[PDB]
Amino acid sequence: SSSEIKIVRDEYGMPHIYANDTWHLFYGYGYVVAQDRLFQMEMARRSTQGTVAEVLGKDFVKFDKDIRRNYWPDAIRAQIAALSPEDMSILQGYADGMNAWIDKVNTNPETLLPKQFNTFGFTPKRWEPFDVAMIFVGTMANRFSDSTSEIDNLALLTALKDKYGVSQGMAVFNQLKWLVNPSAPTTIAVQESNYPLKFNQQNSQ
Amino acid sequence: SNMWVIGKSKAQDAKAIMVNGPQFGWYAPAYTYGIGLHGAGYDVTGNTPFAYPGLVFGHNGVISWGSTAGLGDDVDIFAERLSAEKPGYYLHNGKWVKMLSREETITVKNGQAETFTVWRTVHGNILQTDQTTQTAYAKSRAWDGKEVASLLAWTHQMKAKNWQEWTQQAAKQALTINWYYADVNGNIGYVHTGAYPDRQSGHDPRLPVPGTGKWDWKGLLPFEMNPKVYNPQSGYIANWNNSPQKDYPASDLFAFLWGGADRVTEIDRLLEQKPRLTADQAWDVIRQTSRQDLNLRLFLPTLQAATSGLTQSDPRRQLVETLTRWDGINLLNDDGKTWQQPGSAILNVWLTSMLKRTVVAAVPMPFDKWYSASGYETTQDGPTGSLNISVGAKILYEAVQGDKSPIPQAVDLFAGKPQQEVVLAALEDTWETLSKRYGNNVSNWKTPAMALTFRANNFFGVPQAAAEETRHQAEYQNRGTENDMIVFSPTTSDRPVLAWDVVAPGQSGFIAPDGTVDKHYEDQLKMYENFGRKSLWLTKQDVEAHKESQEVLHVQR
Ligand SMILES: [Ca+2]
Repeated sequence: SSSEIKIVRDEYGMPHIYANDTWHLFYGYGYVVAQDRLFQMEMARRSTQGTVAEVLGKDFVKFDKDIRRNYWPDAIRAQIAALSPEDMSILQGYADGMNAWIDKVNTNPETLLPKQFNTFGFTPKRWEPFDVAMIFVGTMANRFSDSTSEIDNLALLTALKDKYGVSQGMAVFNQLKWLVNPSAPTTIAVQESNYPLKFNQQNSQ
Repeated sequence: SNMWVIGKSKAQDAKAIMVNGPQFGWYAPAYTYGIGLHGAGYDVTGNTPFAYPGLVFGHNGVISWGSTAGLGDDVDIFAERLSAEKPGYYLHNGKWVKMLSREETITVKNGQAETFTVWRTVHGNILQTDQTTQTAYAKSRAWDGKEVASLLAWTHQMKAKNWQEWTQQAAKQALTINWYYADVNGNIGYVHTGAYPDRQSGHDPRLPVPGTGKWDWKGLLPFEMNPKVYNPQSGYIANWNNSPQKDYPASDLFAFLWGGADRVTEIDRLLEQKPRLTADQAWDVIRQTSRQDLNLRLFLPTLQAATSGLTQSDPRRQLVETLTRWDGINLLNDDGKTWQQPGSAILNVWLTSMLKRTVVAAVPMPFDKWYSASGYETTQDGPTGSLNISVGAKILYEAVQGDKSPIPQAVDLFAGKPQQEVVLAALEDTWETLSKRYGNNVSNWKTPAMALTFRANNFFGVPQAAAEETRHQAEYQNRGTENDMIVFSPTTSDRPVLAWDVVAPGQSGFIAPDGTVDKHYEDQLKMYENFGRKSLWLTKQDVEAHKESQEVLHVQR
């Protein structure tokens, strides 16, 4: 039946969700997550949105500001607003499923509230698709796809130029932070293919 | 993060074998979450970080997938032109343009709230401003605006049944991430996914560019340009955050380099060792690489050459002989706290001295400390992530290779002295440092082993559990936070696919109000420690046969 969600856990407690439409499937997923990792997910949400100080104090004010300064929330919301009903169902279903369990938790905290909530002095609130999306954006996009030191690289290059002179300073920079190194082991063998682009390595800008 | 995919031509007793070791550091509760989805077009099993809708590690009975960080350059910094007369504006294409801004308030428990402003231009959020030069730096990410599409691509890819359907989704993932594929017929594949900018001519991607217009990106490069391979002649695909392809450039981050010295070689050595590998042999590569000192291979030849003419009683020579007799694999002594051989300590002390004498000496402060690390840095809880050859060591390797290095040595790191002289001097420092701590008899040196800790604070440094929930393992292992293996078309089984993973400490992080820990709070911890694994179930028959519990819901959307 269209409204049925069957959840089965194996010998290690790993859940398997059975459902007939997108929203129900992800609802099942969100529900088991709320059962297994509610405190971890709540803290990850605060981590990815910069709302840790609200529950942990002044030690995390700089952290929260740093997180907010590194993204543009309205832009993420706009991406969500442009999704098709089918894609939206993934995010909506997921959030709705976690809410069903969170609601149960807040109704019978005496037995269902994870101890950490009591330890850290606060209770869990509901989630929205934006929150689900931000778990991914803040922990995959910002941790594994936002690496750069260009400003400091420029400072290094300036310092090198001051110590060794213009042309030599540029050459040393190329020795310490080369653009490409042809002896680097490559996952794809050279016989298969090579990258066709050649890049400037003289700060021509 | 590492991965090795073995195709039809290199697999023994199977058509394909995929082994993934994503490295995110170690936490309690588990960094990843186990999940199976069946319905609405999906039929999958595996585990994924933070329980994202899309499984980053898993299979659907037809194909299997995994990932490792790409480390490509998809972020450039634009130097915006400001004006003291027009605050909140910047010069772009001949006009003073208005910056977007938003106010944010940080509520603080037991404290006073703080509000500040976040500024943004056509090139991205402003990172810092320099009123002196009246410059504001904006961070431009090639994936900006495709964050949600990337999450969705990682979800829809789970439904793919072949290379064509899978790459269609790979082309929609915009973050710099290496994606891997294997299937029931023995095919294997790789795609260095992500959006990369199509830059103007002369744009040096390691340094900022002016934001006034002329240096704006032309757009994004097409998917055809993303490095990729399907069924390579080698019969395998290996990666440990190394270069995807010849001539492909890495991230501009100073600490990241793809050069002659790379840890992925350790994987290659093991895969090329024998003509074919069985699933057990493929899994065993985790154990070996997790215990392999990464510097021995790189500097032992140099050390041997330098000590070639010394006498038997010379301590410099004795330290190298110790290294020569070792394969670089670290093993704990029966005390469970020290390593059997002192090689890693010898290399750490030697390498630290060498860097101080070469790379560090050639770089002006305070940038010199960017190249002083030996790669053995840790905490008392052990390393926070994987171990790698340090950036200083990679540069030093190019210098010790001499003419064999394709990198012109603009400055001689040995400053006109014979390399042997500097190598011997570092060895003299090494002997003095270690002999002072352990005595003169090397054979009795019990050097401390690095340990591993499942931390209660998540990678951001934010508590995700109570401190007391921290868990410790005696043996540090340079391996995936989780390890998963998928084996297609096994000849030793009638099943079309076999899969296993390990999610430590356990599937559940739940603790009841009275302190009662969930039944699956720590049942994968020992399994993790000794390289064990548990079966991942996919089919209804297997799931029902291994069923521990069930709950059926009827929900009205
Ligand atoms: Ca760049």
